[PDB]
Amino acid sequence: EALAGAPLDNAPKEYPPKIQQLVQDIASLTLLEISDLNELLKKTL
Amino acid sequence: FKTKGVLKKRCRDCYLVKRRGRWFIYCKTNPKHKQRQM
Amino acid sequence: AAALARLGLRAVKQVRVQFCPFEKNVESTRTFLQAVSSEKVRCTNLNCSVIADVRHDGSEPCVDVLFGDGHRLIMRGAHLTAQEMLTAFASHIQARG
Amino acid sequence: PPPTPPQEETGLVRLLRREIAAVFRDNRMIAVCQHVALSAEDKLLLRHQLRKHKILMKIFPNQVLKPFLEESKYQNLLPLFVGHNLLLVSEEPKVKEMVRILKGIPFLPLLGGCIDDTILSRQGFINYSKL
Amino acid sequence: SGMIRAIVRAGQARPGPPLGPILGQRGVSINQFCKEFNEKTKDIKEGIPLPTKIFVKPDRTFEIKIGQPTVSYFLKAAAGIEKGARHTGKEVAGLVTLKHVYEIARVKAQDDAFALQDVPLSSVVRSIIGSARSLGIRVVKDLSSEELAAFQKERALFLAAQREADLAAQAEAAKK
Amino acid sequence: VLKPDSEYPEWLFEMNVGPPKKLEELDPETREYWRLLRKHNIWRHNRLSKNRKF
Amino acid sequence: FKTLLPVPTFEDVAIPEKPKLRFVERVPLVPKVRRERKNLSDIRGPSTEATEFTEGRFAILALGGGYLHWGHFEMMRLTINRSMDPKNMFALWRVPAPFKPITRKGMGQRMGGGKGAIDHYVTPVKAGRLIVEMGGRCEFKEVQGFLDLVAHKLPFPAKAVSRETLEKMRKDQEERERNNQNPWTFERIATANMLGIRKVLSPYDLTHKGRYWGKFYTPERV
Amino acid sequence: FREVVEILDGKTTIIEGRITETPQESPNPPNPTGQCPICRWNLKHKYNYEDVLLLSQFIRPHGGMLPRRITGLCQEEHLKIEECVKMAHRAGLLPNHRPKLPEGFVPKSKPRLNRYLTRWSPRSVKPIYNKGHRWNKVRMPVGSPLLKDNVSYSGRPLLLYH
RNA sequence: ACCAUAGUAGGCCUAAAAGCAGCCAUCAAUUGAGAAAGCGUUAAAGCUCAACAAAUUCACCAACAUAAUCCCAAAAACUAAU
Ligand SMILES: [Mg+2]
Ligand SMILES: [Mg+2]
Ligand SMILES: [Mg+2]
Ligand SMILES: [Mg+2]
Ligand SMILES: [Zn+2]
Ligand SMILES: [Zn+2]
Repeated sequence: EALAGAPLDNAPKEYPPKIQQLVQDIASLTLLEISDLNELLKKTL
Repeated sequence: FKTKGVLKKRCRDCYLVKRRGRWFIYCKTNPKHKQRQM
Repeated sequence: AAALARLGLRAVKQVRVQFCPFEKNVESTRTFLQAVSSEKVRCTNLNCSVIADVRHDGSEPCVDVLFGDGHRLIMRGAHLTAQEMLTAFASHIQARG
Repeated sequence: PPPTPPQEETGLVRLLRREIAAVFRDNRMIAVCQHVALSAEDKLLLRHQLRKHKILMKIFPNQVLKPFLEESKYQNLLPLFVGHNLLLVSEEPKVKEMVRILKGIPFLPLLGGCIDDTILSRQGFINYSKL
Repeated sequence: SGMIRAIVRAGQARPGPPLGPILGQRGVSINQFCKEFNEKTKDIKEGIPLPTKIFVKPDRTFEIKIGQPTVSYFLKAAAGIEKGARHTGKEVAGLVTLKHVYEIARVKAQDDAFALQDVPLSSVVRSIIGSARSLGIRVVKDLSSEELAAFQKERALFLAAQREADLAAQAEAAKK
Repeated sequence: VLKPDSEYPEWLFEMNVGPPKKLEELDPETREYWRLLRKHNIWRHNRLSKNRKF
Repeated sequence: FKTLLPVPTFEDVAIPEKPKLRFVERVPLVPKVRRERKNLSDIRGPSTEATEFTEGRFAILALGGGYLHWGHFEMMRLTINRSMDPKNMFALWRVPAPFKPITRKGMGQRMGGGKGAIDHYVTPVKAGRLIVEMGGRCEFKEVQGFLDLVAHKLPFPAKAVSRETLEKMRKDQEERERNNQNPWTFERIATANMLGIRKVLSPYDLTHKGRYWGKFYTPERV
Repeated sequence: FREVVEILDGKTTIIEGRITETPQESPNPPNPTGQCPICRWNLKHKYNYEDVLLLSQFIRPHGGMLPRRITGLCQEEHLKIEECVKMAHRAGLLPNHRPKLPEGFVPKSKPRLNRYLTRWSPRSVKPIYNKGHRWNKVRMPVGSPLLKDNVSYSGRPLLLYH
């Protein structure tokens, strides 16, 4: 394995793909699952 | 100057230089350390 | 450091070294910065301001020296030797000051 | 020339290796700064102003630091360790006070470092402190 | 102008030697320095000689930073002996335990010397034990019940040694 | 104030008092050994440089 | 950063009482009443006695022959006593007190008339014989440093050697005389009477092997 | 090759480093197994003061010598080439490797006396007035003794003192 | 090149002995510094060495004037030399 590229803000345009895939996971779920997630996060965090 | 056959440094600021075909111990801080190889 | 200390650096106002530490030609400018940021230099005169600008995408190490003769010594040191930069800076500031 | 007469590892170098391994294993914030040749009194004052926040500063020779770093996962830190170096070790990082105490000195520059396996530059450190 | 290290008794402050010439060359008025020394050391009635740092400015003005008193006097007070041994290692100067050394470490942890360093009390106790090593005072791990017997025997041994030393000194003075 | 033995932690009793630690007694993997070796090297340099003519 | 190296510690060295050099007399307590001939064989040739270390570790090795009289003895004694540490070093003589009388004749006397009058005494020293042998818990650099002056002030050429230095030089000489390239050597020619060279040579050259010429010894001549 | 350029524009000094193209080593050396340049190119005991194309490769444009840590020669050959470069400079070869002085080239001096294989400096040797007799003769040294190991096709030794 | 902070004026005699007229111990802090290997003070102070951090060409000794009428063959570093 290796480390990251450690970019700067001069040309900051690349975001990690894990954030985008998490957003897609949230977007691909029905309202009941979103409510269940909200309940679990409120209980734990 | 002092003309000598064997030259040595009497202080850490002396420097040895070859000039005019001879060796010279030159000192700036203490000018009495000026030695010339005969 | 001794060469700068013996030269009487009271006649300088601002010295800034702008560089990117993550490049391959930064050893010389880092050595120059460490030489000018020594204690003998600092106690020679306290009216000077020394600044170390750190960038990431600048990629162009440089040094700017503004001193009270209204003079601006700019030095784009990307391949110069640290000793060469030190001696050039000393010989310019002592000649003009 | 004849083949290589390989050098033998000694207690001091093994101790340095295990020490650096402990450094990169235990603590979280590993900042890389340029060691400025400063006075003893001011250096000790900076040590006190760092220990008030419980952050330590350490120095390791490059001859033993470069090979370990290029073998480890922090090989991106190689350009930072060319000249004089200072490793700032902090458990439970709090970059705000570190930046506050660093701004008090103008010619002591923060080169970079890692905040829980996050290699960042000086601007990244400032952003993390402001966050 | 510079810095001067001066070891001065807590209850004593005189405008004389060795404090005389060292301040006279600097030009600082000795009467003032004695006044502030009395004002700052009148709160301690233990009467322990202490080292202090005098920072003389170029304008003939001076600053005082008071410090923890001397380790030698601390060990002498803890052990009960007026002067240290002449030949350290060949003779025993006194006897203390870890309790006195620990107390000295705690009272010295607040000095200007060990305040900047942030090592634990173990380094301070190591330093005090080394200072006692140079002093000649012997330290034991656990002799609380025997320390009274140790005191009653070492006092006799030390007085006998002092009498022998006085006789030898008198003989040397007569011969010289 | 005479404090009882239970108040004093272990780092008072574990430390040596009488004999200084020597070169062959210490662990070659311990920092104290290298400190003492540096001290002995300084002693060597002082002994060798006793003939300074400057 | 530099690598630490271990110190050779000297624990098996015991400094004896009176480590300083003993005073030597210009004339022995019993003076030689009979004048003797000045034999030069006590200088010519290599030394047979006092060629190895006894209890010390450093020595003054003589590369030539000569005479050591009271002036040289006092010079060496005073120099060693003043420049030697009495707590960590000790010194010893390897040459006896001056015992060979030397006869001198006053100015204005024509030749003949008999032997002169005994003026002073000397100790004959051959090449390869130790003069002062020292030991203790010290290194070789300092003893060499303050023994080179004594060696230089000595009449014959001399050096401040040690056990290791003496062994190194002897092995170097052996290696040189074993890997010598030219087939012709002084030993071979002298022993074989090549070219009838024994007419020019001396009977002692068969033992000297061309390395010793008079009182001078050249270690580079195989 | 690097160059330091200074620009003066209204009380402002700009010092910049410029990197130019540099010639590289030839592709096929006779002895690739040698680490050292001359004695991997098979020129050991072959060069002399006459050989200018080899002496001129590593010298400063002002006639100065180049550091061994940069060149790479073994120490004996570094010393030999230092002596050879001194000999050539004193003999009058390498005409373009002199500093350019517009002021001193107008006041001409005495014509440069032709010389070759000169060992010492021209301004440091005193003339020999006694010259010695047959048995004790003070010779004029010619050439450097470091060049005594060069190949001798004739077989006769090089007379270094005459 | 590179820098030098800490117990501490380590303990005795001496008007003073603060690394240094002298004697005994020669511990111990910071990753990194000897109760101090050389200068200096009446005593200090102060200037250098070795210790870390920065690099790492090689680095032990070896050089020494002279006479008298006028210096004394001239010359020559490579065409093949048992
Ligand atoms: Mg001689
Ligand atoms: Mg330590
Ligand atoms: Mg140093
Ligand atoms: Mg004369
Ligand atoms: Zn000098
Ligand atoms: Zn080579």
